[PDB]
Amino acid sequence: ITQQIIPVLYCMVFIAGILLNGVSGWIFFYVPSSKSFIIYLKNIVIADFVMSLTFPFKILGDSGLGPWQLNVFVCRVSAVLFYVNMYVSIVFFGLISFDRYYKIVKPLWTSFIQSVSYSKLLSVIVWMLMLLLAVPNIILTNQSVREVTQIKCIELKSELGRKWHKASNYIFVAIFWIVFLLLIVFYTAITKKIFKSHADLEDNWETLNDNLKVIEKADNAAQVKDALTKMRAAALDAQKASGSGSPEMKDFRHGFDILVGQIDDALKLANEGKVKEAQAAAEQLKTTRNAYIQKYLSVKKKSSRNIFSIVFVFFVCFVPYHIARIPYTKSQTEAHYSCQSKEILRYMKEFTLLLSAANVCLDPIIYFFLCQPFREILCKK
Amino acid sequence: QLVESGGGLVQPGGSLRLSCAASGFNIYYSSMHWVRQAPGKGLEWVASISPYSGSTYYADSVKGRFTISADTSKNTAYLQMNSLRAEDTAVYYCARPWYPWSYWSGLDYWGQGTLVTVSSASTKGPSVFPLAPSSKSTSGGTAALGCLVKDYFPEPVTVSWNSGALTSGVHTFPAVLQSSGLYSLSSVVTVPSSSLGTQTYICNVNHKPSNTKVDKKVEPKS
Amino acid sequence: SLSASVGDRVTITCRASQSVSSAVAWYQQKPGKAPKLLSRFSGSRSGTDFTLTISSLQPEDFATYYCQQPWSWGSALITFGQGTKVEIKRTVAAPSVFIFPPSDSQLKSGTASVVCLLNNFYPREAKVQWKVDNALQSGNSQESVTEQDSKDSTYSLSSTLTLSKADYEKHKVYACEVTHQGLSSPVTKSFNRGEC
Repeated sequence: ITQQIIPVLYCMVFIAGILLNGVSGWIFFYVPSSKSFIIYLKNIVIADFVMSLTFPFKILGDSGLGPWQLNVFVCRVSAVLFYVNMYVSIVFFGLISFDRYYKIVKPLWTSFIQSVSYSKLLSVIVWMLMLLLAVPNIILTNQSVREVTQIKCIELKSELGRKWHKASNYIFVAIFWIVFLLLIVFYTAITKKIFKSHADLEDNWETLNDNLKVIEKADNAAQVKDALTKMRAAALDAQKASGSGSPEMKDFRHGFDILVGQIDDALKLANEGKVKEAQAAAEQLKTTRNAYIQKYLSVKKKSSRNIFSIVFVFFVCFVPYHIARIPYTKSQTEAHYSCQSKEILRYMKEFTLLLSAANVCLDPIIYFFLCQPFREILCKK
Repeated sequence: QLVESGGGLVQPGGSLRLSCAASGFNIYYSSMHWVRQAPGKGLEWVASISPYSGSTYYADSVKGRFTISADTSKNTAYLQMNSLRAEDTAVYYCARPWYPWSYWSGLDYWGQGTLVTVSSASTKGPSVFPLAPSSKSTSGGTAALGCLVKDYFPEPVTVSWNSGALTSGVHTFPAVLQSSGLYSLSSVVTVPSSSLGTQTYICNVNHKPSNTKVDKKVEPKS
Repeated sequence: SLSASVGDRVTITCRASQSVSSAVAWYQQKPGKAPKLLSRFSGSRSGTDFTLTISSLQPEDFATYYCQQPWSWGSALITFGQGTKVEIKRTVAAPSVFIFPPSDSQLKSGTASVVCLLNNFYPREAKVQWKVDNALQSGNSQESVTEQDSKDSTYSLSSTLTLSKADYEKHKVYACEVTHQGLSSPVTKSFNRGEC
């Protein structure tokens, strides 16, 4: 059932996905936004678009609909063009991860372009290094200097020149196992830092609420004075700590000067001895906290769904396929395994390749979440 | 009670200090706010100061460009505007909440408000053209005519009819700031058609800033 | 902007996403004066909406009402609403439309203003369109509307079409079309250049 299942299951799923993934991913190609901050997303857009454009020939080939010439064209061109785009898409995910790590965890790294990294230079260099410097086999795949191999069948292994593709397809995996492991350090360091920032904010607001309660229960000038001093210290500490968090909380540095304002006023109303009126001023801060957490819980949702969006897609699209490939090559080397297990594992490999190519349809999630200009364009569309 | 002063015509990029003098209380144990209302627009909060503690808040649109300070010796809150833009034209009201923290009430006490016009146009003149009626416009025995006062600066201008003798049916539209930076309005009166040949219609346009008086006769051109 | 006659109960609604207590201040700015902070006036809330109810109108309550949207008090940040204008209800009256050609004095100045006057109409919502040689105009007309009158409470609008003298003389016919809720069909008051 090896010859019939692949047209039945893999081909059907791929044909279902081609009509939707490219249609959903071609929207971001306009990019009437950004200049030197988002361009990594646009590079992923173009790589994904080329992926989906090259997809249809795969179903044309593996389903037996195309002739031997179509199979040869698929082997020589479509497979390589899809692979190079997928393995540059993973690299560009890793580069977005690098930007996210560098711009939130430590202040400066410096580069030839911009403060975080040379976005334009890296974007120009990575695609050039991937297209031909990583897979020279584009014109060097002129069959095995001979066609007419199993007629329409066995129209893939036909390649001359020691078939260096085997060397080129291992490294394509190997660099991924760097990028993936990179995401084990870029992200994870970006979760510890974010969690520390949120814990610092929560502790500051805890002590702020405690001192506000002390003010509401206070009796003379000394208690109000001490509580407002502690609350001002907490407000300043929270203002400083919020700057070390995610960039999706910029207004947090812009509203605290109001909070730390009214405490100061209340402070002047406690120092001067007017404790009985000072309390009233601190009562206004009770409306500050209610007006703050109502946004805080609204933005910690936004950050967590953003900072964990990419690590979601990368861990659902590309990682499962690279896990599944290891037994495939291992049992290619170890022929002692059963051939039925070989067939089932081939089915698993092609299904995981479909899952990885589903990053084309899953990338609109990243476009909608991580890009505020994309949100504005979608709203105004 | 609060009284504002210092508003007037300033060129774009200039600086102006509006002084809000407070009467009946001392500004030290208070908070003074400025709310600007653009001509024909809603209220917009500009700046706030609490002289007791010295805390100062600004709107996000005016942060840095403006600077509010207070002086309890003269009992006055001074808003100094620097790098004034064309959109800064508005009536500035000096508001003050009941308590310095206001408890919950809001800006209880308001000043009289003073106008700030940021336009580079020089004091120009009223050019009163006549808008004559016609027989085709007659319906119900009434036909309308009027005067157009165009390309004058600054506001305001007073338009009367027959030196105030004709007051019924007179509509004087609000002046609109054209794309040229100069103001223009129209004063139109609807009068009986049979009264055209017996009543003489003249529009009197008085522009005090330019000190110009123009008396223009309006008659259907025969 | 809304309309309600004397003695009618009115409800002005302000939109804000805050869910804190209803500490929303309502300002009644009568035209041409400083706003006034606000027993007929009563506060209410309905979800995200803050409502000011006037149980029984009075002649001095026809003013513009601004809320101070919630989160308007960590001591300061006073975001007023766009304002609701309460008008008088006076029975729809169709506009009286006239067209005034530019005078020869203005034509000697290098410009031409064609003034379309909509007189004594209600409600305020009227649409004015300029047609030059049956071709629609846009961006070259300024509309000025008077406040509601004191005696009969009717409005008045003036749409002035400002054109260059060369542009004025390039064309022949000039029409102002008026569409109003009180008019069964839009009325086009027009004149031909050079025809007295």
